[PDB]
Amino acid sequence: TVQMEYEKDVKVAALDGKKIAVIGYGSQGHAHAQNLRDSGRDVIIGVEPGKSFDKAKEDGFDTYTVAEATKLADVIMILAPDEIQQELYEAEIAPNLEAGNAVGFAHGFNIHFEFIKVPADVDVFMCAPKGPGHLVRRTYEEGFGVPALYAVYQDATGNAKNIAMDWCKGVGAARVGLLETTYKEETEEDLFGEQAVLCGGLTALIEAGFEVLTEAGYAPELAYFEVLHEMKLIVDLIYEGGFKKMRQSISNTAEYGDYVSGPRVITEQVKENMKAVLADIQNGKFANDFVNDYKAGRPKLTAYREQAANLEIEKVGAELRKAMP
Amino acid sequence: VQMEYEKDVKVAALDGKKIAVIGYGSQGHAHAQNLRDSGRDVIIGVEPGKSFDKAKEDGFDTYTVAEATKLADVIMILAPDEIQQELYEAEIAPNLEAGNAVGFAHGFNIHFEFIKVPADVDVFMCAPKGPGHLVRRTYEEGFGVPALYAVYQDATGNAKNIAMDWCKGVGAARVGLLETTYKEETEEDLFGEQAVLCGGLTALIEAGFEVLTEAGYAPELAYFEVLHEMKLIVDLIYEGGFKKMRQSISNTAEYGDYVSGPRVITEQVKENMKAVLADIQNGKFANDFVNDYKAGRPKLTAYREQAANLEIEKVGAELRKAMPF
Repeated sequence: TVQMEYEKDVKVAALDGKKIAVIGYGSQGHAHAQNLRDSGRDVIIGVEPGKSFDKAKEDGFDTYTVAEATKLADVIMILAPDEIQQELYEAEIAPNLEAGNAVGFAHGFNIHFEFIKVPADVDVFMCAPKGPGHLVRRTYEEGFGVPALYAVYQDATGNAKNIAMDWCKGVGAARVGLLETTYKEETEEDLFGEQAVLCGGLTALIEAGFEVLTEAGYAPELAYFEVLHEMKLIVDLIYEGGFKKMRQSISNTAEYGDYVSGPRVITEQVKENMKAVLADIQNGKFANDFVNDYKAGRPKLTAYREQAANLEIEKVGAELRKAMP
Repeated sequence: VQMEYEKDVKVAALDGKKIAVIGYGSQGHAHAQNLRDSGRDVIIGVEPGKSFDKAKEDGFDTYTVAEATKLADVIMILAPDEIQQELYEAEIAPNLEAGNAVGFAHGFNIHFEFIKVPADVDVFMCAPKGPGHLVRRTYEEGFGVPALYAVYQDATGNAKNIAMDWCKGVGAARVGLLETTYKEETEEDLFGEQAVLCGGLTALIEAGFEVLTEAGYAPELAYFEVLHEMKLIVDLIYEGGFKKMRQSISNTAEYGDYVSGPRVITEQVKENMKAVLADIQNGKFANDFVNDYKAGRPKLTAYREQAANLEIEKVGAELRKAMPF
């Protein structure tokens, strides 16, 4: 069991008096740093020279290099892409850590799969808002926020959980709901969800439907609406009220078709396919494949991206979206 | 096929026409209210009284289905697919006159020939791609929902102009119209909802949820990873296709999408979809749906009760209760 937690469950204001460095100033970094400052926390930014550096000083943040920001900080939150974190950590963060420091991530990939090992006299925590940077910043400004997972990988000080929860509170997530997890569970469920369902499964399902229709001789423009455009309405309904609300709102013909045909398409064998996807997440195979592709100059990602640029549903879709305000 | 707009509606074919909307659910109310706002002469045909009264309250001349038809030049049937044949035979057909026009928002009954309209009467379709609530709402905002239009039989020579002018009257021509046939609209619409939008999607999500919970992961967290976070992804696809979605997610998620999507949705799944399409084309699904209705909805009953006991539905309801927005 696990109960959702809120501001009243943040027992200790553990970020009190802490010097906070956010590493990276992309959308994610910006949202965290800005939210914490508005909450009333001492935030500085650690990023390599460039546009983000300049914008960081434009926004009024004491901006330093990654190495120096880590030197100054009690709490260091690393918000950079997974594939560059190991290099960045080893070269700029690790030599500038001190005992009793705390290092945070928003996703557990590098820590869980042990591409990064933080010294054992240093806390490692996680606050993982379930939203993109701009939504994390915006909802905070509007007065609430985006819900989040929190976790602790290693607790050297005894303060790590309180730091994680206070970070969550500081970025607005505690205003709407928190769920405690582990680094292992967050990492494996997050990878599995996006691969089997949210991104991989979904786009593949859409593409397969589009192919069946267009290959059967139906017009691609019309197929676009029937497998893609109208999905927003459906998912918005599920988001708000689950399968129940969605199926109430659609016609009984559609509802009946849902019940009857859903299981013909997504079968036991498909569920087995998902189990194989989960297995390669648990055993480290996917993680190694991704890092290896990155190290090799992204050749698989390159081929995937150029292929996806040439999909008929993507060309037709671009034209149709152009033709609609 | 090219997208068409208000400028492509040559003739205001609904000019001087007495219009009856049959049915006053969300669909009926949306069409009727939009057309009245567009200045059309609209009456309502519906049984007493829990729809009849709401119609009268809204200020419509409201009659029985039989009497509304008798008065009307154009009759739009906006009742559940499964009850249209009975309603048409008993109340509508006896009150048609040559040169009348009968419309539908979905081609189910006409295409599968559960209903046969006399050869001196036009049969047209305007099929907005959204629920009634949405069709009315967007209209009030000075916007609209895109629509398909089609003609099944054209006795007067005016059927296409009638269909397009209906589309225009309900606000659809403000955003975009696509011409189709009754056959392609019916078959593509049934296939999309069954294989992808509703059936495929809910089954995909449920399978993901099962895999996670059966592997020992917490269901609260599984809810977010296969359902809650899907809205963000689909909003991105709605706005900019697979391309925009995959630009916006992490490179880790994007790579996982490309690699695991095809592992889950395979050639065999595509074959499963082809079987779904076939049972739509050959009329087997249509007969199954109507036969379930005639038998007192026993399959729908069992399906609905099973769906109410889904763990993802119970957990999701409790989680959505714990979250405001």
